[PDB]
Amino acid sequence: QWQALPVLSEQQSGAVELILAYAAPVLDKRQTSRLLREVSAVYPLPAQPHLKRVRPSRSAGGAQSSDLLLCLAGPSAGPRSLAELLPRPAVDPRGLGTPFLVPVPARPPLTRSQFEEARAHWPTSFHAGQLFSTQERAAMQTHMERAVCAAQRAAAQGLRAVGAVVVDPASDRVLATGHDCSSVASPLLHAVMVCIDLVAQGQGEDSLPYVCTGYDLYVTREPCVMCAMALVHARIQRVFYGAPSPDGALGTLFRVHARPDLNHRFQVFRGILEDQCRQLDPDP
Amino acid sequence: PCVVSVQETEKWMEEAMRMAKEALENIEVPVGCLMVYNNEVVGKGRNEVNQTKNATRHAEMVAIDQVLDWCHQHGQSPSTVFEHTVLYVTVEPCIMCAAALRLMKIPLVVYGCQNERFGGCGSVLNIASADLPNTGRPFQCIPGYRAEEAVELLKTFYKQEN
Ligand SMILES: [Zn+2]
Ligand SMILES: [Zn+2]
Repeated sequence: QWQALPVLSEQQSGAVELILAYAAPVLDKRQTSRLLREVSAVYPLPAQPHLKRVRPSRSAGGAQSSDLLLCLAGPSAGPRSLAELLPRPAVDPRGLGTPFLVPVPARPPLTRSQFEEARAHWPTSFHAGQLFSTQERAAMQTHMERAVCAAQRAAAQGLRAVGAVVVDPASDRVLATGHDCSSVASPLLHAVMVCIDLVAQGQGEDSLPYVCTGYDLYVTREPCVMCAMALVHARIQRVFYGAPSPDGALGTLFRVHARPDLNHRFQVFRGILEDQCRQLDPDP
Repeated sequence: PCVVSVQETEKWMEEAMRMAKEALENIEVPVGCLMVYNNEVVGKGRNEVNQTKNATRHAEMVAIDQVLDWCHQHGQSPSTVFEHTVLYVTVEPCIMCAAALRLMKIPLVVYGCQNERFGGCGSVLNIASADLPNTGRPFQCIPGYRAEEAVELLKTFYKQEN
């Protein structure tokens, strides 16, 4: 049992902002698909593809009813009749009730809790409220289990118990497995740094220095500032980690993956196999 | 044994500027750096990212690896060497290298111009002196040394790159 939580910039982490729109009740349910087609032809809502246009509602006895999202409200969100909003003969409004104002999510939700707030106002798309599919969650669990095994080998040898795996998501092929190898003689061999060197040494003659372009990293606990920024320089595409680290730079103390003033950004999800990972060592 | 190296600051930074000019000639981010321990250069490096095809091979990372080789080759513990070593680098260390120097417990960095794209001693983040109790020790900085020459090298590089 585990759950992947996006790690977003503080800007993207807050409540979704709302805009005003006009909806109308569908009084004749058998007109729904005709009205949906005619109304959305007139008002495609290009800037808001996340919004479902039909809002179902269930009464205290299980009777299904619907409201239809007509259009965004203008600069003067006054009461409006069907005759004012819907041009004819482009729309035959028969079957609709009187329009009413409703706040709707301005932007798609990204976190599961943003999807909860958003859903309360008007149905929204989202990537069920699942972030990753069953097939996906199973793949992610496999790679992290490999990272955990690497961290456990490290611990058995007396090395810092941190493990990491680099995956090419095109082929779901593992390109590097590594654990912390730091020693008195070589103190900077954190799991992530070992893995970046391994990916580098397997690349061909016509490679750019952005060793991690397009790849996923799974690491048992959240990277330190050195490893995190190394992933920015190497241009990792997504990082999955299990448990945070006290000085971590992908969620805890910094969010170097989600900055506007750095020339590379990437997605970070925390919590994958967290109960296993939480007992391993933090980074550094 | 720290301020004893600072006596030759001009000499060390001149060599660092020389190396930074080489890096520019070789289409690398023009950063040169030297690490000095007891008035002796125990390691040096230029940014070698394009040559090595490896984004982590910043000048400071190259310099650190050379000092660690020196420690290994002469039976010195890195702790006693790095804790009394001064880094001279033409450019404010980036977020990654700042963190690496904290973990090595380098006490002191002398540098030239700001690093506005990636700097970790103030420009983007202040990794150098941030309260990071599990990430080595903060270090102190002497910024601005020959900064005008150093930043002209950066400007030349970023005009030539795609
Ligand atoms: Zn690290
Ligand atoms: Zn650097």
